[PDB]
Amino acid sequence: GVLKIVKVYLAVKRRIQPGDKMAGRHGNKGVISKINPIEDMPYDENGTPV
Amino acid sequence: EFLKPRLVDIEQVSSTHAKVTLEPLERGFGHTLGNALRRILLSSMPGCAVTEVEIDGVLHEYSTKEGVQEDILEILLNLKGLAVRVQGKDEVILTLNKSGIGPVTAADITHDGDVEIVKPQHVICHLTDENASISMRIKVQRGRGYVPASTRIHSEEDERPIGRLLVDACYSPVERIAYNVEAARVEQRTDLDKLVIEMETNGTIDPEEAIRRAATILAEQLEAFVDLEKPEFDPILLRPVDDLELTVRSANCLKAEAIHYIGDLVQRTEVELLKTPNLGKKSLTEIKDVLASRGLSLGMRLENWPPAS
Amino acid sequence: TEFLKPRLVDIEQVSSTHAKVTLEPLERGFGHTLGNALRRILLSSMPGCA
Amino acid sequence: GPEEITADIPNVGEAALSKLDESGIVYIGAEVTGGDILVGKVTPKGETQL
Amino acid sequence: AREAKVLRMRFGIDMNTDYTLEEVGKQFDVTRERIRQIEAKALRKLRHPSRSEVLRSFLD
Repeated sequence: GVLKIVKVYLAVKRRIQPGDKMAGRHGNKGVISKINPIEDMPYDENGTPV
Repeated sequence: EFLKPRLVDIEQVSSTHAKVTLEPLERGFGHTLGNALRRILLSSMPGCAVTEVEIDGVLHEYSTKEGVQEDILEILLNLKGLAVRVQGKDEVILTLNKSGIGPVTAADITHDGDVEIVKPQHVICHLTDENASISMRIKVQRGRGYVPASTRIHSEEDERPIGRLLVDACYSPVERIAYNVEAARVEQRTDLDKLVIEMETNGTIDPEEAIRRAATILAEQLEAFVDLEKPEFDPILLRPVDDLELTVRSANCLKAEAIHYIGDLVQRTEVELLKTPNLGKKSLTEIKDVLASRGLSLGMRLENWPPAS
Repeated sequence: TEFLKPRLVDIEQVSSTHAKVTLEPLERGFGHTLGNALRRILLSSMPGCA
Repeated sequence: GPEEITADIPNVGEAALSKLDESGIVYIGAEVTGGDILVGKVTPKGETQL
Repeated sequence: AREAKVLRMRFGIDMNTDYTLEEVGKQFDVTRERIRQIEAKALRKLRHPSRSEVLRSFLD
């Protein structure tokens, strides 16, 4: 029944957003809740944020 | 009753970072400022990051250029980190050309009056074959904050240059800002403190400029702080004339005749049009057909075009 | 690259000596820097006699 | 009837048809979003009986 | 009122079938070419927007 087919290939680039599942190798799952500005990140005395 | 502070020796250490200091600091104000400045320092500052890059034979960022070992995506990624600085221009397009086997650094671009390459050794990509050549249009603009390529397309409006690969905006001089208030004993005062703000940078901004504009915005925000249903005509009439999808010839005549919106067009008359330059019977025939197709015609009089805001 | 200053500022003040004021919109991150600092001065340094 | 991949599609402006070649297939490399026409397709339905 | 009847007549609006334009002339005692004209002005009258803003929003 099919005369012709057109397959289009899209490359979607997704970055990261609240709701994604993330986990370490230790069985600690987690789902990113908020995406924080660099300003509110806890930083050490040297000033390098976490 | 209070003491105002001011700067003192600003000690550059490397081309990247430096340590500025602020003496005249009263009791506890070292914190009141130091964090508030870090806040405005890390975020909102002026910066110039590469944005749109159109290259030679490359259709999209996912392809591979024959003769170069960097995937296009990777070359785009390298550019986001090219630090540059301009002076009197808010966007400039730099032309990079090079060929032959070897590293293509960031100094190989073509210099402009405002072009300052702060990292001439910065690697754009390698080149793997004797005759293999890469030409590229690199569009750098200046701005504030983080504008990812995603939000970049809303406006659109003929971004058709399929060859133009957008990249994400890195705009920011500041890398890392840290402040420490050590007690500064000025020869006479009870106890006053100092401020050692050690910052870190991509080399496109000087310490005094930053720390000045930082406090600039700060008080500028305190400014405010310190004190305390009837559409008439058819909406289609305010759509631009470009929405008619006329012939190249026909479209240019209307812009040339001061006819920019559909509302302007429906007023003009058949008689007038053959008298306007370049339009004959052939051109006019096209126009009458497209208008009937959207329920319009020529020469309708509106006693109130347009209203009223 | 011009900046953002806010608009509409409702002051709902309970009795006289008490007040709660809202000021919006700010640029992301600014509410906290403006807010905290204004808090530091008000608390730890203010002219007055008791 | 047979379905056509032709690029002549009822009720669409040229801006839609922009991203398409003459044939009805999106060009390689065109950046797209939701709603964009990847492939023009039209199937015969006769006598609409409006 | 005649423009409404003529258009409801010329189309099936709230009526069985629709009527050939000759039938309408006989119904109106004013006949033939005359009627076709009224139809035009009626469509013409709904075409230029005051009228037009609402019915255009139906297509796509």
